[PDB]
Amino acid sequence: RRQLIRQLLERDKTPLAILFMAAVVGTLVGLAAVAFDKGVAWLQNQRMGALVHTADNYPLLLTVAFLCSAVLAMFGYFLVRKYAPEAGGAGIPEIEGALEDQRPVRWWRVLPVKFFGGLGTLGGGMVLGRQGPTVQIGGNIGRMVLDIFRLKGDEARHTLLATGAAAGLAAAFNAPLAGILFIIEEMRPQFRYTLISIKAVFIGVIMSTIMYRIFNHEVALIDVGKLSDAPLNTLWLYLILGIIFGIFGPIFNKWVLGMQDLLHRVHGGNITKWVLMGGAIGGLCGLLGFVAPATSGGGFNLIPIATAGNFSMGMLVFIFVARVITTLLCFSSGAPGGIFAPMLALGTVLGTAFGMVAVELFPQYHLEAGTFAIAGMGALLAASIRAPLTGIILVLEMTDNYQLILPMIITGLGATLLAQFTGGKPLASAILARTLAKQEA
Amino acid sequence: RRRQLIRQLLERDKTPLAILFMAAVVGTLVGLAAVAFDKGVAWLQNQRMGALVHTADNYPLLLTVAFLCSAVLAMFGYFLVRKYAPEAGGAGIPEIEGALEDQRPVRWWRVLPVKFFGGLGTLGGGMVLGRQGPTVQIGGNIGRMVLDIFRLKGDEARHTLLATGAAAGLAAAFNAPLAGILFIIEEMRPQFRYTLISIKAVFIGVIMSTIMYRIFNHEVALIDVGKLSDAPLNTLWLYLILGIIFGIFGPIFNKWVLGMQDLLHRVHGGNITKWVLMGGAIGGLCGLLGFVAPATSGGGFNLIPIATAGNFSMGMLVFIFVARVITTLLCFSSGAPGGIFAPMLALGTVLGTAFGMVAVELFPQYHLEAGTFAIAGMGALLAASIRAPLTGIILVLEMTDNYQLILPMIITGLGATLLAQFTGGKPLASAILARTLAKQEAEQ
Amino acid sequence: VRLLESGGGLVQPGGSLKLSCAASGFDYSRYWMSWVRQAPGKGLKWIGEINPVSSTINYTPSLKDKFIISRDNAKDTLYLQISKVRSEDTALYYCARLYYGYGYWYFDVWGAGTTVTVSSAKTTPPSVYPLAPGSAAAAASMVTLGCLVKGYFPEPVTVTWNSGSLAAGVHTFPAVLQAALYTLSSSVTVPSSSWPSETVTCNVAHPASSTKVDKKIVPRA
Amino acid sequence: VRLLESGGGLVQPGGSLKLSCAASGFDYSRYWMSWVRQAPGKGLKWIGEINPVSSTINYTPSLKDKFIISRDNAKDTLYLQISKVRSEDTALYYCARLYYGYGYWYFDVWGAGTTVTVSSAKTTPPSVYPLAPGSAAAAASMVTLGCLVKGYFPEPVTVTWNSGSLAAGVHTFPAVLQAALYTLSSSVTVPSSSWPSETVTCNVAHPASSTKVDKKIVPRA
Amino acid sequence: DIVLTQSPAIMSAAPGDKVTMTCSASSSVSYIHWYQQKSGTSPKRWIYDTSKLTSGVPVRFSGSGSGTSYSLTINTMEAEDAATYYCQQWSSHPQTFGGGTKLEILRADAAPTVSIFPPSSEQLTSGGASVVCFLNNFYPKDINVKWKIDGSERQNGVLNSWTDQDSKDSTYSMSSTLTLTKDEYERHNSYTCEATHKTSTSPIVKSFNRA
Amino acid sequence: DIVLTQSPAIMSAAPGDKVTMTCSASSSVSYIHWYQQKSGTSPKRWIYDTSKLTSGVPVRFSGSGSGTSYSLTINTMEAEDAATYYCQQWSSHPQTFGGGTKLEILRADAAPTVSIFPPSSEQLTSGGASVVCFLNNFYPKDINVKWKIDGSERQNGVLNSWTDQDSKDSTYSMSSTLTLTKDEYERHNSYTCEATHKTSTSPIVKSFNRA
Ligand SMILES: [Br-]
Ligand SMILES: [Br-]
Repeated sequence: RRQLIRQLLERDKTPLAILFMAAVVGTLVGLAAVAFDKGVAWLQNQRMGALVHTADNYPLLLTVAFLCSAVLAMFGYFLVRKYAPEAGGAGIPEIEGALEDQRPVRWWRVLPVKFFGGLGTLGGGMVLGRQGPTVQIGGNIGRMVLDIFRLKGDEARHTLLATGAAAGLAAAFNAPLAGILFIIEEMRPQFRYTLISIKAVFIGVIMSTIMYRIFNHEVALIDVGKLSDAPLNTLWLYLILGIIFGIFGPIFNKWVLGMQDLLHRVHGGNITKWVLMGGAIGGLCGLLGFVAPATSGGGFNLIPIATAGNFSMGMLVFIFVARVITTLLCFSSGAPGGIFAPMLALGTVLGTAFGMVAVELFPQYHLEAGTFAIAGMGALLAASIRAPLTGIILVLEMTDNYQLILPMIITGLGATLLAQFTGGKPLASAILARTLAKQEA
Repeated sequence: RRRQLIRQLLERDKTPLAILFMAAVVGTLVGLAAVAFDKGVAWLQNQRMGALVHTADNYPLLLTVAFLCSAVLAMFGYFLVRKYAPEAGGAGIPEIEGALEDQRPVRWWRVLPVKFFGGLGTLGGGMVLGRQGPTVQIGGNIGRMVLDIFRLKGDEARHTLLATGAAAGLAAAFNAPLAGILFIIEEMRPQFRYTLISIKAVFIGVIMSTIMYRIFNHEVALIDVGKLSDAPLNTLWLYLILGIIFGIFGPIFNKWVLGMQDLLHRVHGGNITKWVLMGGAIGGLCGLLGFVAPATSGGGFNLIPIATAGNFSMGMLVFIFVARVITTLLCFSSGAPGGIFAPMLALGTVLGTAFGMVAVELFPQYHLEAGTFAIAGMGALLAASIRAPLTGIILVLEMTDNYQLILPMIITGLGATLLAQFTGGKPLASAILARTLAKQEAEQ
Repeated sequence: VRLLESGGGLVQPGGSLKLSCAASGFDYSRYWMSWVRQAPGKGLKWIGEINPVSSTINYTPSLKDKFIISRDNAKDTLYLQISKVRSEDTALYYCARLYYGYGYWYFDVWGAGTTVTVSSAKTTPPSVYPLAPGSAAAAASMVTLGCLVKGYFPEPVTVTWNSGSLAAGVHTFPAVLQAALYTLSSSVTVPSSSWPSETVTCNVAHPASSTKVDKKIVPRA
Repeated sequence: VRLLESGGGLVQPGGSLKLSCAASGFDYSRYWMSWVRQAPGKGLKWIGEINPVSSTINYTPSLKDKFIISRDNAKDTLYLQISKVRSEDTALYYCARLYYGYGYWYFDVWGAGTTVTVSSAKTTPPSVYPLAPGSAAAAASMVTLGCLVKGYFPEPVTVTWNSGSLAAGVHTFPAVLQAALYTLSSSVTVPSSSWPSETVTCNVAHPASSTKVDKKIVPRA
Repeated sequence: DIVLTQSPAIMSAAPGDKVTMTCSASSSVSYIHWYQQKSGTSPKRWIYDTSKLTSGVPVRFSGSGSGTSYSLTINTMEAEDAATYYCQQWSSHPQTFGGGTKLEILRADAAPTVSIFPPSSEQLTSGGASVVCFLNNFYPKDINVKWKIDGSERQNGVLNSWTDQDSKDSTYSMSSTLTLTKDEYERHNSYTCEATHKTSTSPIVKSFNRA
Repeated sequence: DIVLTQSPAIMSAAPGDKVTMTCSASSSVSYIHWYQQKSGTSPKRWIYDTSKLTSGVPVRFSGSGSGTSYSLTINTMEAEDAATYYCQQWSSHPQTFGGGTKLEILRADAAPTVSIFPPSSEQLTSGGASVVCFLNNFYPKDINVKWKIDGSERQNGVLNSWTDQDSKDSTYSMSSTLTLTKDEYERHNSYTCEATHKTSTSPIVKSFNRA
């Protein structure tokens, strides 16, 4: 006990030097994330200046709108296998591990790999997000500096990492809170005390958020406007919606997992049987991105439209499955990109549907479909990646409907609760486990 | 070694159902609890008018009645503490914080009735204390109480049912579920070691109670400041300055709160009656102020909306500041049952609005709106005195709805702690446990 | 918060009338607007409701387009179109603002009213005649005046005095129908020392007829 | 999104005029509104600005209440009151909408703006005279016509041809002031084979004077 | 759709009395509402969610009920409570209102206040000739008017209309109006108006003569 | 009161040319703005924060500068760039605008077309007598008109007004109007109108005789 009293009087005392590094980490991640996103857009840009030019001969398009996506995906998968096997994937399970010391931060590889790689896969137009790409690229930017100034000590190693990571998740979704809340609900080596300095994360987060804000003002990622509130009697309806994501949460896990083995057979491990299967999936996506874009793309741009209700009950269901597939097939393929983003779109959609059914099933409740689209927007995020708090707050962070904060919790709790009593596990951790157990042996 | 890890990984987020089913009972009771406590406390502040209006003819008559009633009540308060639950007197947090480390005891069979009725006095009387902290503690006890009635054993179900009962309180209090959660994991949580607190159980407790609260408080919120303007990039630095200011003042307000409680101990040396008298005395004084400039007395909540609007003149603020800086300590340092959590919000709102006002005329090109900084600094004395930035930052956003000031609110609440660090200062929440945990021993 | 609905009036069977309801004193959006009609003597019957973005609109069990509720949030106005009208449609039409407590919605703030009379008749303005005491007026403490409003169709007429500025001591008897024409009188008792000396005016209004008249009650010269 | 400001006109020294600016196409609140005036020929000069809740209002270095900016968010309208006006106040008055980038505010969206002449002089309709080519008209490929609009006050006049239907080859010189009266001419070149043979009409309008005249350009006898 | 039927269709009780009105639902409802409607006014939200007085409703009023049967009560009703109360539900779409209950106040006697009025000069200028005759503020409502042209009976052309119990003084007022042709009128002189009410044995006459 | 002073007051350059205009501040500014103003229209926000083209501004345009001196540029200016650009700052209250710079489609010389007219018959029927004389489409703008009554000088009563550079052909047009009393006029015959422009050494005369 005497020890305790001593530690108490010594709380929240983190070394200034660290704190001054955090600020550099945060900053760079900033310019980093920005750049990556600017570039990726630029390529998706070119893939029109190509489609419009051949907007006369149809199969000509379909063809160009396949080649360009394939050529890029390949350039992507290639830059991965032959240079940074690790990068391929969301980018989180690694960062998650590095925090436990089981994996390595080969930043002198990962950075350029993941960065340029992604621009391919992403800019091409596959079903992957550019968020996770920044989480990882974040961590590495952290380490990189931790190595350039040699500062040593378990605290400055874990710290400068966790922020570079957190700083990423922030500049990504212009969502500082979630960024922080992430590093302390998920990322954080879950079964032991750690020397991660919250206060250092904060500074990192901020700084990059500013960097992001410097080059992205006036415009947000999701603009669904203020939706109605949710009256006490219609709460239960969101618990139902949870249990639904709760049983489907783990299922979408087996598949993502399984599907990556079954997709391994196709190339057995061959850089070229992979790199080819790559532009192949990729090109397919780029083709879809011009014959029903709601099946392809990051997914962000269809959330606003879905939450509005503009999709018919069917068109949704179609957009669901198509994406349920086009998501795995692109994510399970080990390509560089994140499954973090496209899960949002999946939720918005599955949710909006539940809204739509609810709407006509009880017209007395005077419901607005959208509200459940937001209720469930972060529900596949609290079943697949099982970090309710990071989820819940990431939505509120970028949809601004704090009047749905009670439902969003009551939905996100039902999420995990059934993702628990029905097998299921942190799809983020499961992967490290596989990849950490496939390591030794 | 990588063997173990891999195993633990495949076993994540698996909390026993029974626990999770207790969490829901804890959360519920805290709810009706918090509700009741707040209903009652209002009812007494109510009577204290049906007393003032009746004698609204003879002036000193009022002043007098508006002193006796507050004193009679404060006394009934202090009394119900010293002679029955020495622990209760205070915010209520440092104890809950300790019980989580196993150094203090959860004498709920005492604390509940004591803290509850006690507070009604002190609070209902109209002293400078909040009714939030009073619920945090009352929360924890409600947890334990059930943990003891169903005997379920195990360090997990002990720490869990406690942490929620606690969190469940802080939520039903500020109708703020998020913060309620974020609290139990940035502050309460035994800070220097892994713990078996089941986040997912907290969630269920928090929710349930928030519902209970919402059942009996709908249509109305605690703070309605409306949507303020946003804060343009070039005016960010201004909120860092405002932070540094709370940062140097953060710890100062700590010494005082601390010191003042010793200096105020001399007056009664430890005598239940030299205390119980000094009680109604401070209390009555508050009750008197609550009718000759209410902005110096009371919880402090009801003046935030007004302050944030800008309706107070630059002076009137400064006055409201100091007066409160005092009336707060004098009431909180006095070991009376009530929370220093709430009145710190008001202090912030105020000190912040001022900074706003100065800023406003200092640079009219930034097109500022004083209020924005009033919200910036609303949780700044909360990230310097109690040093829990995240719980603070989110508690505000939880009950003022201005997420367009989330960047500034951080940049302000960071400078808060940052200088509260490079200039001594420590978790005023923790320091007390320490004193109270070091005064326990070293006394033999 | 004012909910003022116009439009009502006289319509011949199988006709169509666009009732309007202008809102003021609150945010039109965020609000579910509805209509409920009260048939003379009978109770209220909910017609329809139209959510904010008008992405939802329901009506009672009534066929195809008997009713067509809509709203132009740009003018904070609620609308109602009744087509192929029939006698069952003659009633008082109110537009309410909808809200809720625990969640089981209620009709929050009901507007004024507007009346729709289905008939063949003709929208007939009214004639207003001043009812001053006789020449043998036993001018006591209080003096009772009043004005007669007769020969108008359909209901209703609104009678106020000195523009409402004189509300104590006022009466307005229910209109009586006779020969496809309505007739009612309005009583207004004032202090004698207050009348001849001042100006007692009775202001009648007949919406349908689209008329307004102010009869100045003058002693029987 | 439109910013339309009315009110301007003619005012005599020492007078007062309430300029109005009606906004549409965006949320009036959340927006800082301001006015800037451009003196004929000269540049722009900022007058004032009034925040949303009108809890702040600043003006340029001007005395007491030369200006009084206000706004009624209930009508999404920005106002401006100028009192004791003098010639220096004669200019085009624009009301802008205010926003910013990094934070150093800019005048976002402007409006056409109203003109304000401050003089002694008396308003006055204009006389319109047809300017047909002389008798020694060397009728070549193109024929230049035009009509003279003189002796009017105050600005402005609008000259079109054949009702605008003839817009290519049109000129309208700036009005010149002289002896408290304005005077301008309008040129319109058309194909010779197109003129005598057809009808070349010049339509002048002077809003202030409340007049409209159509002078038919006919060949000189 | 739910069939709400409010029990007493019409009821009367003397102020300071405890009155209670029922509202049964055909099926099952919850969180009923109540609207108050005084003569001449659109309904007013009184009680809601089965017992939440609205901001302003005197604490005199109280709501209650459950599932199949609900009620609304007034502990010591006041005269200003005269009106028609409507219970309504929306716990099942589509919402539905009750049949309504009309509250009437029982009070003490309060004899008329007649007023005879000679056909306006302007009405006469169009063959019409209406002899209005008011009867203001009396109680009970039972009152008998009777006309006498040149001292003789008359019932042809006579039209009466009572107002509804006043919300404040709880008295009634009724107008009687005899109509005639300018000529039919001009050929007579005495136009009396006789009112018979409980408050007196000898009727109240009030006439005027053209002469 | 930052004294912003835009350098070239007026300037001309042939399209596809690279043009640059300066904007110096008396003191120190940052994040200057630019507004484009074409004849007959209220200003339009062009560039801002010292180089952010506004949604729509051709990428032809570029902003720049720093603290004491800023500039705006057009890589290959087009004809539709003829207008007046106004730099404005608000990095120091109160905001302030520059003197403005007028851009003009520098062209090739154009001989002016001179058309003279006798006073309308209708104006003469009111003592007035205006002898209008146009000068259409010429360049540069420097041009000199001179009147000659019965072959003699005359400057009294003469009023001239130039139009602003045409948006399309980038030429100028200016009218000269000699006004006289119906009598003053009638007592003369020759009314010549002489125009002297760069496009020629010998002026362009254009007269008519009442006779
Ligand atoms: Br992603
Ligand atoms: Br508190």
